[PDB]
Amino acid sequence: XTIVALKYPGGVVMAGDRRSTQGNMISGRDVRKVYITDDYTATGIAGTAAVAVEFARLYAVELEHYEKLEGVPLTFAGKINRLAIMVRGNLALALPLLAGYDIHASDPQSAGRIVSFDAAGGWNIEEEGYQAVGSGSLFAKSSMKKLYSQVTDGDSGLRVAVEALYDAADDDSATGGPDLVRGIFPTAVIIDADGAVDVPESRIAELARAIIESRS
Amino acid sequence: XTIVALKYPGGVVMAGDRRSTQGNMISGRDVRKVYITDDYTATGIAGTAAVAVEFARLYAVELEHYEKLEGVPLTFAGKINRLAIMVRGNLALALPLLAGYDIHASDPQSAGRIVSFDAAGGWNIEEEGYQAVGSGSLFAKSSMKKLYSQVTDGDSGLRVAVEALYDAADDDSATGGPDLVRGIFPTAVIIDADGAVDVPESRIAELARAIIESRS
Amino acid sequence: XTIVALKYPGGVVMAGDRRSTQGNMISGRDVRKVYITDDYTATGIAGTAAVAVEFARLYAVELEHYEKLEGVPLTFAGKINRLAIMVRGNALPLLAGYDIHASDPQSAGRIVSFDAAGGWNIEEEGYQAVGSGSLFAKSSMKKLYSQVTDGDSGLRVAVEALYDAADDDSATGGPDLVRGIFPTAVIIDADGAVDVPESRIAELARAIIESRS
Amino acid sequence: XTIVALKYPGGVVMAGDRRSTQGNMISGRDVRKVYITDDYTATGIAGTAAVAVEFARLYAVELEHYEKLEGVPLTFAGKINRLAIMVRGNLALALPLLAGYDIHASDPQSAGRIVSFDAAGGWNIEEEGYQAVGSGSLFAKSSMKKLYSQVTDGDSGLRVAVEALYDAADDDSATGGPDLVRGIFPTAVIIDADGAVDVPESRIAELARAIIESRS
Amino acid sequence: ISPEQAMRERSELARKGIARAKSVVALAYAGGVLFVAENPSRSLQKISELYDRVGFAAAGKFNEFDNLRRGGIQFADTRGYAYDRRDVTGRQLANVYAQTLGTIFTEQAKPYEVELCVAEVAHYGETKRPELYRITYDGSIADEPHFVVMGGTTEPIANALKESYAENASLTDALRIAVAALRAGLGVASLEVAVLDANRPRRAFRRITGSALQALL
Amino acid sequence: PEQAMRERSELARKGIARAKSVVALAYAGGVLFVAENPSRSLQKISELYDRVGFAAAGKFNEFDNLRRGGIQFADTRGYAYDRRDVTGRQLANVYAQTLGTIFTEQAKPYEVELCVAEVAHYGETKRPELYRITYDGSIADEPHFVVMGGTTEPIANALKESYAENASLTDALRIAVAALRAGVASLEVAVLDANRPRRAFRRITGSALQALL
Amino acid sequence: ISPEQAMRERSELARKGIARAKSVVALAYAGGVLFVAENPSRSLQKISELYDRVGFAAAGKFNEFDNLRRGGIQFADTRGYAYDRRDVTGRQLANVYAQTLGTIFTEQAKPYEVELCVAEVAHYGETKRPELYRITYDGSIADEPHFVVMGGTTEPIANALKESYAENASLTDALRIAVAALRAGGVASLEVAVLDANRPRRAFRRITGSALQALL
Amino acid sequence: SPEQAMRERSELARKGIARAKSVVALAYAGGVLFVAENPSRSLQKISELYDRVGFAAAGKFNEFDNLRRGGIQFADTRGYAYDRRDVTGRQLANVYAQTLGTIFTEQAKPYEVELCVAEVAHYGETKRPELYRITYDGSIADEPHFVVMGGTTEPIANALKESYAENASLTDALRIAVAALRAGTLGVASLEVAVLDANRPRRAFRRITGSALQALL
Amino acid sequence: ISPEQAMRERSELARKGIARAKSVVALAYAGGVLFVAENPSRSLQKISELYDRVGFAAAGKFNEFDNLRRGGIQFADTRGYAYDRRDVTGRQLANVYAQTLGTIFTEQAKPYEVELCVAEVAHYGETKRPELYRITYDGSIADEPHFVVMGGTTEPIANALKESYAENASLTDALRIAVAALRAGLGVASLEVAVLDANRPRRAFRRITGSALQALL
Repeated sequence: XTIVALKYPGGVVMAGDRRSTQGNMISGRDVRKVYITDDYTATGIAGTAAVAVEFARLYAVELEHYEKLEGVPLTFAGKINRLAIMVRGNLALALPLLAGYDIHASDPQSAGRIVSFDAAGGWNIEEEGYQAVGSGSLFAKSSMKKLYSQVTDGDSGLRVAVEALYDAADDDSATGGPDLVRGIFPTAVIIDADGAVDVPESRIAELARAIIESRS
Repeated sequence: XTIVALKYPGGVVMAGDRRSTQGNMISGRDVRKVYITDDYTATGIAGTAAVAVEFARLYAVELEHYEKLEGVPLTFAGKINRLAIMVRGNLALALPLLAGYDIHASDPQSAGRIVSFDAAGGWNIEEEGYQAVGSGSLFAKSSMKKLYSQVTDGDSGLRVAVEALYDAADDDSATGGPDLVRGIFPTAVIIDADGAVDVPESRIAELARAIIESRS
Repeated sequence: XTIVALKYPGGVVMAGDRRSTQGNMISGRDVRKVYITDDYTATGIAGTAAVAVEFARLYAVELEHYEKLEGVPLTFAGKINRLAIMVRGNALPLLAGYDIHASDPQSAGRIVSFDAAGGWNIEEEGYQAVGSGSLFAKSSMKKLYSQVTDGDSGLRVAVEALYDAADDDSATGGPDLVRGIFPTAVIIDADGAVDVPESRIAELARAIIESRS
Repeated sequence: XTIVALKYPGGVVMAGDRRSTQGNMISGRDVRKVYITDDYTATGIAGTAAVAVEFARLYAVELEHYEKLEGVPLTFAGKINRLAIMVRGNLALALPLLAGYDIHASDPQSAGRIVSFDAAGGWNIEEEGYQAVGSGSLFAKSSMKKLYSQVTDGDSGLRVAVEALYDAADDDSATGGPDLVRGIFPTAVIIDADGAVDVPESRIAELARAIIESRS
Repeated sequence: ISPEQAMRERSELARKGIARAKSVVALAYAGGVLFVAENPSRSLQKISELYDRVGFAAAGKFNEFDNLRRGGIQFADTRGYAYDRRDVTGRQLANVYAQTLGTIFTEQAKPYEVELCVAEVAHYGETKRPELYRITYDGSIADEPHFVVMGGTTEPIANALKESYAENASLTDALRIAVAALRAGLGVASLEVAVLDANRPRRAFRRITGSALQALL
Repeated sequence: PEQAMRERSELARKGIARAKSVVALAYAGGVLFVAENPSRSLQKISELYDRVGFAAAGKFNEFDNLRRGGIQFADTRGYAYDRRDVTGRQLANVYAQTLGTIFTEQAKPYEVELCVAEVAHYGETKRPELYRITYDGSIADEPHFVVMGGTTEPIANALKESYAENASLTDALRIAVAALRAGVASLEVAVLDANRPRRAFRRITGSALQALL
Repeated sequence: ISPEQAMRERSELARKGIARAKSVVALAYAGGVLFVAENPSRSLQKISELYDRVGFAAAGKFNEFDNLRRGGIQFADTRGYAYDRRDVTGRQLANVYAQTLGTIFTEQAKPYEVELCVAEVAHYGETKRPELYRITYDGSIADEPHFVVMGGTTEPIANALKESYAENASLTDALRIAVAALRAGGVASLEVAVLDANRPRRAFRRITGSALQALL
Repeated sequence: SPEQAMRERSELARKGIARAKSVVALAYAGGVLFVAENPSRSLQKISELYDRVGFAAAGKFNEFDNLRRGGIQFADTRGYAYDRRDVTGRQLANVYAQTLGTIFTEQAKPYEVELCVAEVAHYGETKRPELYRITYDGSIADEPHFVVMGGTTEPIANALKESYAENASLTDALRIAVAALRAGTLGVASLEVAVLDANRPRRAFRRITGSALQALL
Repeated sequence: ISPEQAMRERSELARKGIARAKSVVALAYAGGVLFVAENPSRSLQKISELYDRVGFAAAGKFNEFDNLRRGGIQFADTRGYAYDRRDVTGRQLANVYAQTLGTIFTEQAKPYEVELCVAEVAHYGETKRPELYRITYDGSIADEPHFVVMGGTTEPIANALKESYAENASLTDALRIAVAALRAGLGVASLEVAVLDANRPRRAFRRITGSALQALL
């Protein structure tokens, strides 16, 4: 599977594929791996439906718990710190990709954030614009390397994310491509100054259709 | 052994075979693997008589325990959650398949629910219409794939479930087919807006005998 | 990865490369491994971004905790002792510091390293390096150290040692002129620890490259 | 690395080399391995700088701890006992060589004491006049065996200790010889009725230069 | 002293501490529940979110009710995670507070000088009448259908609401009817106001502060 | 030591006397519970186990805690042994031990009076059992009716005369409503219906309740 | 045992101990918060840093408030490490002191003879009015907007300030208004410090010796 | 009564201290000097704590020796975990204040002791000697010149206020102290004397006994 | 609960139990220390060896002082094994007894009705004056240079010794001076006699019983 994340000016986009495999067998075609965790954050795990949703739920509970107790949300650095503590506690497996928007950053155009976790459970704030996790991550990253220059706003960012997932599926059998027969497409979350929103499936469908028609 | 579950317009059906083996030896011909756990749920485990009954008993106790303590049943999400906690706690082995009907869902026609558990204890709400667990699961699923379009109500649903179990037995020696000599047939539960009910053996005998005559 | 540290008259300088790898793959290009831990100390770890920052953060919290509780900072020997306790309780850090309480200010710079078993070592030879490019960096500093006469020439030798580490070790990252990414550095003297500006590191790097072509 | 200790009429001398190695690589050239632990004792460890100093520090704290609590130092036998307890507690690695002067012994000319520890953590009072520990210990002891008859006082005792370390370094690559280019020489402690004192580097350098001149 | 007495000494100890503190009013309106409290402080809050449709308000000694506020949030979050989010209800939380206050009143040296209000509005798109509970220092729980008044001199404020209370009154109307009653027995500088807005999709608690509150007063 | 017991008992009696009244009586189809309850959400009558019921008078927070504790006990026992192990005696016995311990080990005794009732299993003929457990842990086996809370004597005497054994649902309800006075917005009603296949506890609310009054 | 009585006697014991101790004043000025206390001692401090923008001042029995000063530092460091440095606020620390003093007042044999002030200034480059909290022996917490007076005879010092207080007083002006106000109830008898809002991270700064004379 | 229990406990302690022999600690040129009325050879009221830190006490032996040992354990543990410079008189005095305060408030009997912790400068440094006295209740006082503990303190304290000279020699300081004591024969046999000698490279504590003590008398 | 009151009543309970018991005397002589006690029992001992140069003697309730006796041997044997045999001294044991008795008096329900004497002589071939320590029911420790008297009516026995005692007396002379002092407030049948003989190589404790005792008496 593959989860992608990219920063655009004023925002961040995170996209995940829908497949789950058991060896060579397709066990899921509808897996949702990307979830909004708070008004300004989303997590994506390149694992099973359960691991992705359970991790996101516990993280979302922890963020809101702090907010109700203290009256104010954690700063972005604090959100990363709670996530890292949660990840290291589960290790002592698939690692999360956090996408967020720092509402307290000085420059709103570059307030988008992408945070990844290495095998040992260490965090890294990505400074190169995009990142990807999972079995098709290298294919997705190498695709974004060539297409990132086109990312000038949120829409073009969503388009590129979809095309990176498409490239991951085109070279990694463990990542699912857009399924036109069943109407199943990658899921995505967009986060900007107005918050984290689920991207409508109809919007991802048209982007996938345009990518296909273009390569045809 | 095999357990199959499928959604039909208005509800859900879950059926299980009756065999238990010890290596190549048949150790059971009468194993009941599917049990009603509350007014709107049933569980099935592709394991021994004891594992299937004991799990169902503990789960049913937990659901009724909540209802007496709080005055109202858990929501469907809450039921799945309690089940997942119980499954993850037992992995500290065969995996359960839950069949349920969400009485608060807005569309009653699609209120049927199927939830599976993977090797790591992770839950999965099935969205493709059916699912199967156990040694003959792939044969059952591949059979349901070709027959699912014939499912329009509880009866054609039940029939497809019996035929999937027959196909599982036809290709997996660990799954038991209908035994005409002893009068032993797969068990089944059907759940709709009026609740969960055990399907009479006579309706299953009639379906099994007909699948048999038709392939002759 | 490589971290270097060297003493210069009245000071110490510590610098670190920016790469991280996963086997043969480049996983990072902007990893910050050297952090100021209190007004007079800096730590450097030849590991991932997380290990370097988390270790520094915990150590910084411990030094400031003592200061607030007791009203005065730990002596330098005490700072090393707390660091050793932290390392033994837990890849190996390089500590660079300035002992504000030492007799001779010109020599007050300190470099402390840790071996595989978690044992501390005060370095009295002038420089030290840790990481996969450390032998290349040390052999480079061995030949260049006589050129260190101040803060700036120290920084140039530290940058050239890292350059040599990258030239011979694929796991240490050289100056990236395409992306404008350069090793980071901290300089510590009597006035305290300060982050060296990227512009100054970039200039030294271009001159090292110019001199070699 | 090598630590040597020898008894001379009136006291004892302990000396240690300055090298540390990480495999075949020289990692240290100024390692101090011998430390005064109280007014009448010194410990030496054939290990890293940290092991040598950390051990000496903990042992010195323990001896002074007793003196402040009870008002009088432990007897020599009690010092060895505390040392043994500390060694056995760390083994459940490199072993301590203890040099001391028993100020309560009846014959002051033979009041010097040398105590070693075997692999199992057992103490041994050395009665043959000298002892050595470390990777060059056999070369040092065989050298001392031939030179020991020359020990008539503190100075000749110190010369023999330095020459034993020279011989260890000549045959063992892990023990460091006198380094004339850097001005680094073995450290040494001398203990007699007036207490333990660090031997000045200048005296060791003259003895080392006389040994080098003599072999040339 | 005697046991009948002890319990009396405690009631007073508690009733006096509550009478000494500022007042709080909680009332049902058209869009949900409205909380209004006399609070000069900008940081020490008397009104708070507990869970998605459930709110909290208290009067008395801060350190004591904030400890209960925290305890309630801990209970609600744990329950919602172990069961489902719908398990958390006003009545449920109002019973937990009753058990907790009751235990304090009996087993701890000093009863809590607090009076608590737990309110619940309907889930989005549902029609259920707002529920208001009053939990007192001894663990007594009262189900009030229209309003709850806590702290200070309660009797004159309650009567002034009776005269000016209208069911299904707009936000602006409900606020004025509430501010008037508190006054009977005050602007943006000395008031804490919040609503449990039934029209919010999940989280009903909303604070009405600054210019937006002025624009309503 | 004697004074303490007297004082505590007195304190307990008072709170119970201050609370609303509850009546539990044996009828033809099982057991009937009727309580004065203005609340729509704070219940005084509950189901415990399949054939066992619970009714209480006194301080809500205290008896609800006991209700919950009884369900926990019953569910644990039935799972560890069989569903048939759970009986009224068992629950009353457990309530007796619990109230007795509270009366002896806590600062204040529970201001409650409990009634545990049991009907026969489906298709069996066993006379209904009714148990009264008081604040001190005293347990009384009552064969016909139990009256708890408020002023018990006039309600108990009103029942003693008008009590007919084997009375029907409608008749038993009226005899009970008529003895408490001595409507639907001022009442909570439920039965342990012996004709129920497994779970005997059934609440009689709203429109269905007005009919039988 | 009488709750009303015990509670009054414990209150008196505490009040009397606080009345017997020297006085402390904390006030808001232009550059932050200013703390001034009557303290003849050179080593036993009544004013202290807690966290970056948060300060501490107490009056009463030293051993008791120093224990609380240490406990507050322990709490703050633990919180900031587990969340983010911004989680540590004056509100939070005052709340923790209230819970702690309240518990002492109930469970320990003797209540604490202390009165505490926790102050907080804005983060660097931010505009937020200084916050001052008074925590009393019983756990009562009071939010004061201008000044806090603790220890000794508070009324004449409090009344002297009510009249002489200027909202945005400068350092020199604020100091004199505070020193004057204490006298109503120099360098060798004063402990002075500020929470300087213009400092990048650590706001706490002690004003001692020659620098303090220059302001008096 | 909470107020009465505290006064009694204070009295019980004050009486036990008043009943015991006296101790004097004073600042001189070469450091700090401790002089105590001590007939016993083996039971000591004065002791080394750490490198520049000393201890002296008056009261019930078993109680102050227990504190002397605890102070040594604390100091050795601190110096090992941090650095030898972390151990200061201020730190040790603070620890004794917490310890005595906890005993006084929470034990069935307070400690009948008074403690003095002194500290001199490190070798080659110029810092004025510090003297701290900790009382039975955890009260700590910073005295700049002298400390007097045990027995009848007033006549010994007044005698020093008069005879005290700063930067006095060893011989002079001793006589001023012995005189002060005598007020409340006092030869070598009946005296326990020691100094925290600031001229010592590491361990400042030095006992002045026998023939050497006779000379300075 | 008055601390004054409690502490005085406990002191009395203890002093009375000790006054009711038989008497013991411990005194310094030429060859070491001599212990003489009034003891009709042949098996219940009041005098005992603790360690090599250290002895024990007690007066009061048997079960209480034997518990201490056993405990002291326990402490001594553990210390000597963990350090060296020379670490064990009378001062150390007296001290340990002082902490133990002090804790009992402070902490237990009834204080110990005992009075203990710990004595120590010099090691073989050394010249050190014998040390004698008195440890009382409350944890008070006293360093006595000549003799210790415990149990019963102490004053007439103590006064009889002040007059008769003479330093460096022989065994025979010291015994008679002690037996005489015990008669002021008795032969082989009613006595327990033992010495801490400084001329013994390691174990100084020696019991003088039967025919050998009649000879010196």
